[PDB]
Amino acid sequence: IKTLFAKASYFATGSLTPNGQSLITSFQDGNVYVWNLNNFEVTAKSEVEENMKNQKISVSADSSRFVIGGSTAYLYYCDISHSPLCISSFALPSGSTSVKKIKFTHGNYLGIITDNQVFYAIDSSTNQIALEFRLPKNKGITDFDINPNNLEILIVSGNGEIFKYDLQKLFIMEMNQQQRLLERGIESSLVYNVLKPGNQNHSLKFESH
Amino acid sequence: FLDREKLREFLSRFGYFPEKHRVVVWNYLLKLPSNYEAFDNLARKGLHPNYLNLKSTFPIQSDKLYY
Amino acid sequence: CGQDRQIRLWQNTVQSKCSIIKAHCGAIRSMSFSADGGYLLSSSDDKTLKLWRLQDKKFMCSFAGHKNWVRSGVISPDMRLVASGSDDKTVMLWDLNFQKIVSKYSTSDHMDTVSQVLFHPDGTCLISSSFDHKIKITDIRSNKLIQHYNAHDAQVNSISIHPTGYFLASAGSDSKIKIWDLRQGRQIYTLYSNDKDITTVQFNQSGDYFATGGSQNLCMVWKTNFDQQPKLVVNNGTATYPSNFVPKVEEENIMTEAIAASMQQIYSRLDTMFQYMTNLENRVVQSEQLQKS
Repeated sequence: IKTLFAKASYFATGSLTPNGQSLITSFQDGNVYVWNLNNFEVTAKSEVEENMKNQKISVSADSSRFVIGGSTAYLYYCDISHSPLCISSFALPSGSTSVKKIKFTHGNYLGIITDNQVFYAIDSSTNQIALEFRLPKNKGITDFDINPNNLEILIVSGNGEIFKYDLQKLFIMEMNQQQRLLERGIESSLVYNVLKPGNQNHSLKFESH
Repeated sequence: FLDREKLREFLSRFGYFPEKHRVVVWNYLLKLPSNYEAFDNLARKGLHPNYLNLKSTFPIQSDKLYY
Repeated sequence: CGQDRQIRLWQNTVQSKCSIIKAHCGAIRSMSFSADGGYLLSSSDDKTLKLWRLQDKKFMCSFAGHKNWVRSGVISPDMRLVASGSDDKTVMLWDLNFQKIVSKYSTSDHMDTVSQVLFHPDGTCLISSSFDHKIKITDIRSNKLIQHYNAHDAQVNSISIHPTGYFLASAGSDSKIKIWDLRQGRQIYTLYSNDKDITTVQFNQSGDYFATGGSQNLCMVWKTNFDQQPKLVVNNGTATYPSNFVPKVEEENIMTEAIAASMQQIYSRLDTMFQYMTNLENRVVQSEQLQKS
């Protein structure tokens, strides 16, 4: 159908919307923009401060929401109900160094692989982490597969084990646990570590319609 | 060709004019008499001491142009 | 209608039994027939709306008020008038047995090859979009807009309207599909769509209907079971742009070339001034040579 391209900003990423349709792409610049995928039109444009190498854009099936990863230790989150589509950015739980892979699931959630090899499940309604995943020293955790209805999962670990799990079932441990602590009144923004929206100085803010 | 008004505009729109025509454009505009007799009687008398001499103050090294 | 240069008039319903009746020279766009249809209009490739008397020779009428095409050709009820889209991004309103233009809509804003033009049930308030992502609903003679029915960000759009005139079935070359409720002016919603680059939404002639055409290949047979202000911004808006344009435009053209060209003629004549010089003044040029020696 089309070959989207640029004169110089090099391309890092983009994706399509599985239960609707709109194409979002980005440059090394961190510039995240939306295409009229069928007219080769940039209808939405951004210029950003946070340049990111090897960034990827996670696109929701109903793309009201988008997420950006990359070589720097940041995560950016979009919400079309607000302007700019990318309204804010925030820094990551201590120890994150960069983000290798981010993918959306059915609820308001994304799987995350960082280059500290810790995997995370982030709840974008608040922009906080629900699940935290760790393995033994190298060995390790290398990649993931999330199957949305139950989040059936294929995990490949550097430890050689092929998993064998459903995130939907693992969430039980951070449904329970948290709900027991909710009887005491524990705050999710701390439990998850909500990542606070920051300055304009490192944002990927993006206007889009 | 000639007419101050035509020339005024011609010299503005074309811009300037070429050299082979200096005689007509100028002579018309400047009312020259083409008083060749008067001129020739200036041309031939002999040595003229005021300007023998020109390269000393205006050293353009052309022995035909200073002439 | 196809890249026929003719229209194939297939026999009734089923079983091939028909032939070729010549039209023009190329692709034919959507046809419509008058109520009674003594005439069968087709938007044949002479960029005209050809009237066609059931089956006949010659032509009955054929008129081209358009510059570059007929992208639709639809006859209105209780009206002499037909209207159509084109690639000149205008919409034409013509009386076909009169072969005259009653009115025109022009850039009513369209970008490229205009898609199907539809009508109010009474053959008024015509509907058009093109490659540009917007449907305009505009009336006849009183070629005024009621709203911008923003369309798909499609390579090209497409449309049919529910027979009651209530629903704009917005289709197009991309595979998102959406339905508009004209009684409200809202988009009802974007449909699930599920792989449908619908080229037509031609409706069942009465009632619950289709959205077909596209990549899915199979005819998408639907029985839709649902089926039983911004214009003031346009008001200058865009109203003065076309005149805001105009001054300066000719001044440039004239000052550029009309003048530069007419100023060529200065040397065309001055080139010979020497012809007089040699015969104007030359008696002096000449006398001097002797008088000098």
